[PDB]
Amino acid sequence: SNVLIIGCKGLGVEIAKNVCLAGVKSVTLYDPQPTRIEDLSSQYFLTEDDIGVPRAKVTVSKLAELNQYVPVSVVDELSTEYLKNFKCVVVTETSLTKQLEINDFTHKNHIAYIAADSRGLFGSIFCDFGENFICTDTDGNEPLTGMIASITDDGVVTMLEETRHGLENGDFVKFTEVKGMPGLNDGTPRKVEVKGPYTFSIGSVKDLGSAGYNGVFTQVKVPTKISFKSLRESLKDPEYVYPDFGKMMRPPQYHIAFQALSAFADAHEGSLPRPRNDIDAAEFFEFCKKIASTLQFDVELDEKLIKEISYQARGDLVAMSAFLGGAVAQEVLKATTSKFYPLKQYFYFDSLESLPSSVTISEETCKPRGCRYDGQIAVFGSEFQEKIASLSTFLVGAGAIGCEMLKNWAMMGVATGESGHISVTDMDSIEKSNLNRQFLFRPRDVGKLKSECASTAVSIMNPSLTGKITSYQERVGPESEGIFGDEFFEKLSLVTNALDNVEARMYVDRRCVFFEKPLLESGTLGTKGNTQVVVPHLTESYGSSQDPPEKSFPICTLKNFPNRIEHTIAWARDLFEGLFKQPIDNVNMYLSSPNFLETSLKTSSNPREVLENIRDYLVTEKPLSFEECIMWARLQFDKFFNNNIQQLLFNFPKDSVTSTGQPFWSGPKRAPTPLSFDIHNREHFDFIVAAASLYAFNYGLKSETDPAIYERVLAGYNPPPFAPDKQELKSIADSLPPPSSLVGFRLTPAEFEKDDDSNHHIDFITAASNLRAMNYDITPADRFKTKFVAGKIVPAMCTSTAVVSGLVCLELVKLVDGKKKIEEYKNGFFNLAIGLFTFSDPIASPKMKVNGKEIDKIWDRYNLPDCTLQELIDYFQKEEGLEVTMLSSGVSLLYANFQPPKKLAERLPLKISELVEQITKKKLEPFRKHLVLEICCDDANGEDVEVPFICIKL
Amino acid sequence: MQIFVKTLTGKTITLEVESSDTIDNVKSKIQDKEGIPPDQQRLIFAGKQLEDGRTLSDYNIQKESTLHLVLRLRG
Ligand SMILES: *NC[C@H](*)CS(=O)(=O)NC[C@H]1O[C@@H](n2cnc3c(N)ncnc32)[C@H](O)[C@@H]1O
Ligand SMILES: [Ca+2]
Repeated sequence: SNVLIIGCKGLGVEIAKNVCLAGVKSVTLYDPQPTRIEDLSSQYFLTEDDIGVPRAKVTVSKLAELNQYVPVSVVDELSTEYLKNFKCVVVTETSLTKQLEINDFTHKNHIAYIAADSRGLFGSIFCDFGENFICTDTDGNEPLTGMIASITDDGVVTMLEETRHGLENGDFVKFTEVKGMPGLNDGTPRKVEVKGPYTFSIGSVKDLGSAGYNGVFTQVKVPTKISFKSLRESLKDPEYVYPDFGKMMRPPQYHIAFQALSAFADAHEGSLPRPRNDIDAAEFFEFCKKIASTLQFDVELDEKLIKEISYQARGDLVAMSAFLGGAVAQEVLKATTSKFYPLKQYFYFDSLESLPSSVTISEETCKPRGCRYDGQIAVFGSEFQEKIASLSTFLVGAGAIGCEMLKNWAMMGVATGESGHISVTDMDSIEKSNLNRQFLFRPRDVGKLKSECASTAVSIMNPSLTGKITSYQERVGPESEGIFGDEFFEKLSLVTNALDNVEARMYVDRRCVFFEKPLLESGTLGTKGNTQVVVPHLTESYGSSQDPPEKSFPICTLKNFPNRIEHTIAWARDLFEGLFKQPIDNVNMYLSSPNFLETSLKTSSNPREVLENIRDYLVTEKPLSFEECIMWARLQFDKFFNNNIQQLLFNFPKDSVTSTGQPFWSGPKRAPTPLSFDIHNREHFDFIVAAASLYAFNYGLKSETDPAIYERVLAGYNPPPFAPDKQELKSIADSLPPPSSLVGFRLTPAEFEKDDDSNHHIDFITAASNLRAMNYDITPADRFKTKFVAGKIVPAMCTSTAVVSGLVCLELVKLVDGKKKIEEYKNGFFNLAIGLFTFSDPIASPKMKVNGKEIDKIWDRYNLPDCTLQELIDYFQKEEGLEVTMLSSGVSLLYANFQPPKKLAERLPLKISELVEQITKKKLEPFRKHLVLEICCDDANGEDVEVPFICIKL
Repeated sequence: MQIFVKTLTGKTITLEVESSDTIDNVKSKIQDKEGIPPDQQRLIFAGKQLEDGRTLSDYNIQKESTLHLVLRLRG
């Protein structure tokens, strides 16, 4: 799976980042072009001190540091026959002529080819995997499955009761445990013909039996031959992939304009049209006319839209780069892994609605100034740049999405101005993970706070941010309202979620609605993602709609404070990998490559772990009998469910605090408690059995399931007690045995497999998951439920993260412009597995008539003082002509017009603050400035008239 | 007439509706087909999210039109 990437500007470096984090055999770069200041508009691996040097030479150091299993090299020349050393070739910043030559060669030699270009708010992608490409998975979705009630002799499969099969015409399915028809359960897939949401035909199978009953059907994913046409023979009648059916007439305009751009470049010594220039735009439009008359393209050319590409020809936006880079990286993954249905074949996208209107966009404003923001100014204008610099953001979360968002804000120069400032927050800390690579977070960064480490990396990217990023370590919720209070919001410009749970999104949404601050929202799920915007007094909020029940569970990175069992399941899988896979592969390649240490001194980003793995797994802790494997398992129990938790509590006592003083221990799930091994406890025993069996499988020793052996060995083994790097590495390395002792000794590595039930894999998963659940007081699960929930875990992908970050920034540039028309915002949705994109105008906030006045049900409100309940009732009766029938705070009912007068005479003359204190039995903290009350009222006709909420000031 | 509905998961749904059917009726038909409450369906057509109360003609939806059924993700 060898990859070549030509061009190392913003788009190319984004593609390389995502391809490295995702993981492939090798990665090769080619971009000898000297570095230019403007390149720093969207390229985050170039420093202002790297001007004049080739780009690949200076970015290879930072790209190889991403993934250690993916070596990154550079090439200074480029031959035609050299391209055969690559499974995929990606091309950016290249004329159309060299593109045609390269694509002719690749397509002729069956080599995947992906061209991509980012020009201002416009973007083009083209794919060509040869005329005989094979795709093993057309949609990426997990195979369907169902319970069969019966199967007629003609093939009419029926579902159990009212269970839906969800099959489409063309799907193939196999059957299992089908009474009546024995020959149907072998596994031969059979084509499906749907005839309803509960039945479907499969063809005359009466040779297998007169009928079938009580079965289980399961979908089979069939390969498919996709035949791609070379860039040359497809340039006349290209096949588009529409990102927005609302812009259905634009893909041809762009298909012509992206060629006219290369033509204009060829005709002016490689130079591109000047930003927002008119005569250059005229030459460009005439080039478009020429290329249209030559290709016989029967389309009316839009003059304004086309010239908008000449105006934005020198635009290099980081948002577009991130978007298209995630997309193209996922396409490269499709090309290498032969999974997921790629783009076929042309993809032309625009975010033209992002263009500003609150400022002047002329040639004098967009002119290059000679700085890093040039590539951006060319689109938005120096004036607008300052609005970006004078930004106050609140980023909630510093995960992968948060890091992408911070990188984008940094390249954009957000908050760099005099009044600008960034506020990041995320309670989680950076923890190791042998199956999760990250963009900014390095292995050495382990133990730090995500927010602070991200702030540091970002400052490295654009030093102009130093001192502009306050990085909190707080959880965002009701308790943290002392820090993120009125003063904190009254200064903010906008809020941006980078969350992984719906409760945090809802809380942040309610807060933003209260303080009338715009919100950006993004979410992912494997290869799928969504982007939503909330604009005060314009759109409805994130909480104004509900989503279907989640069918799968997404994991981005292991959590430090698990709360649901899926977290412990993922943790147990990572432990499985760390225990029965990576050390064993280290030992295997140690006895197979002669220069394993000489090269590991450089490649590995943590040689200490490599050396310790070799030591413990080959000599120091080498099992010679199954009983020794049981002792090993006992020690591992002590290490991963006793000692680690003790050290954790020693580093974070139950009464510790954070950088601001809040309780370090969240609240939802308290601090864990360690475990004391006791074989009579069956979770402990099951863990022992599974771990011993796997450790014996690693060394070929026979495992046993008879408890007698375990009792024998553990009756006389107790691991040691527990209580809370320059020369050491070399001494340990020299303390190893000579690799010349090669006796063909293979350490069988554990390849995780869930469908098997005799490999003790799900056993280990369930045992470790439930033990860690017990640690943090979580409801454990059983074998079956653990298997099921594990089958439904999806790891987030860097590509979807980059895509959502790009779209969110494209909406941010709208938010800072002050756009007040809903038609100009765009909520986005995408599934990269099928190259599907969609955008829709947000839903306007519902307006309502009260007293004959239009008011926003979500944003407008009543602002009153801390009056007495009677005063409030009288106000709403005389100033609003409303008979208040209900008044509530939080989930507590304060007043209702039907309650008995005894209960009311003690609550009418009380102030609303005092009323809330008495009803809640809990005094108001001193830092609360406002109270929120819902109310239900009736007009003069006794008819309930819905009304806004009340903000009592105190 | 007959419209199509493609989903994030890559599934197509053929629906037999008339020109003046309310958005609510199409959502209920999608429910009968797949079983998702209308209050959780997100239908998009030509850059516009179909709201309840309107009609297919109000959004200029013709024969063989292609709507998008989408949802929000939280991961
Ligand atoms: N599904 C996409 C991956 C999710 S992620 O990019 O890793 N972001 C999760 C990140 O945000 C933290 N999180 C969860 N809830 C939080 C609150 N209330 N406040 C601050 N951070 C919060 C998580 O710990 C992750 O770091
Ligand atoms: Ca000229």
